Amino acid sequence: GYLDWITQAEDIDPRWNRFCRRKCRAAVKSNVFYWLVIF
Amino acid sequence: ESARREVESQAQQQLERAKHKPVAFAVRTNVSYCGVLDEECPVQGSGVNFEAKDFLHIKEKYSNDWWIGRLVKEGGDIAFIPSPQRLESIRLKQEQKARRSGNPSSLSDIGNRRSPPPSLAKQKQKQAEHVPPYDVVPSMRPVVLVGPSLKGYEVTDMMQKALFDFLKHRFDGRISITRVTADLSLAKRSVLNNPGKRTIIERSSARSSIAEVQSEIERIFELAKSLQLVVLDADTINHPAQLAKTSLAPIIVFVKVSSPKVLQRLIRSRGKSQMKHLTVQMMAYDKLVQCPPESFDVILDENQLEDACEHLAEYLEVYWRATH
Repeated sequence: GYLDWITQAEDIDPRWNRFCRRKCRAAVKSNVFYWLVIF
Repeated sequence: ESARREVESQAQQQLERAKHKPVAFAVRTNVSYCGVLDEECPVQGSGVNFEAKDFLHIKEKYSNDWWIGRLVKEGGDIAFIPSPQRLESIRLKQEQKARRSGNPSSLSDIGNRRSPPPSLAKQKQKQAEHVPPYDVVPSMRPVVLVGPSLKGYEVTDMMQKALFDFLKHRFDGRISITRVTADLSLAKRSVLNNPGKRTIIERSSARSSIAEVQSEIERIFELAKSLQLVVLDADTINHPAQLAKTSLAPIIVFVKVSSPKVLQRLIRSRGKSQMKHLTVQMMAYDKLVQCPPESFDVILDENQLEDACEHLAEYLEVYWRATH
């Protein structure tokens, strides 16, 4: 819970990469991706 | 006596017509004085006994003895707060209740040495410090971020980066986050009549940063005046002790990481920019964990970003709800 917390700080603009990472990171923790991979 | 009846409701009508009166300023109290024991007040009844470290928002100017202010608890109402002088005058009465208030002991010695209370037994003396019972505080308590290590380091700057980001989105339209790069350690409520008023003095303080240290104090003061949440995240705050005696008296948020072993692998994964001062992070937490728990205003020991965010957000709205 701490390595990703500081990683969440990297996702914030102080590049398109951080916007790319931010969208994909929340995509995994969506409660729909989990059921999709289960299916 | 019909004179008291008219003046009793004179304040009642004046303070009821406009229930949207702007908050002129706020004050803090730290004296255990009971406002109900002394049956003396503009409106007779049972006055509010606001205890130590309770903020009173004085929004009206009645006279030089009692002032109208509101407290910072939920469901606050319109109350009265006597002047600090008045409190100094009435604090002197507290020692008057005893048999003697000066030097002469009453140990079976009456009628031989009267010893009336001289100027040394009054409030004229004790002027070397003469700490006032009331202290100036901003409209709302500022929030600053400390821990889990010294500020300016990789992780500590990283932990606040995600935390401050959440506040502006959740509290949009009510918050203002500012960054000040100037020192704040040397800031006391009474050090001089006019610290660094003139920069052409060419003395021990003219060339120092005190010429701009006082300027930012009003900047925080004016930020609170505009009725919005203020955030202070300077590089000069690393412990709540030094800021516990200034005029600001802010809110200290704690992000303790529980065992010191966690911090280690948190910084070890960063890169070669960290082990150049890897060891001082332990004493950075060690010199910060020894502080008594009651000094901190909130605790965030949760290991998840989301849970700690909702833990802090719930406290701020209660402060927001109370002061409205």
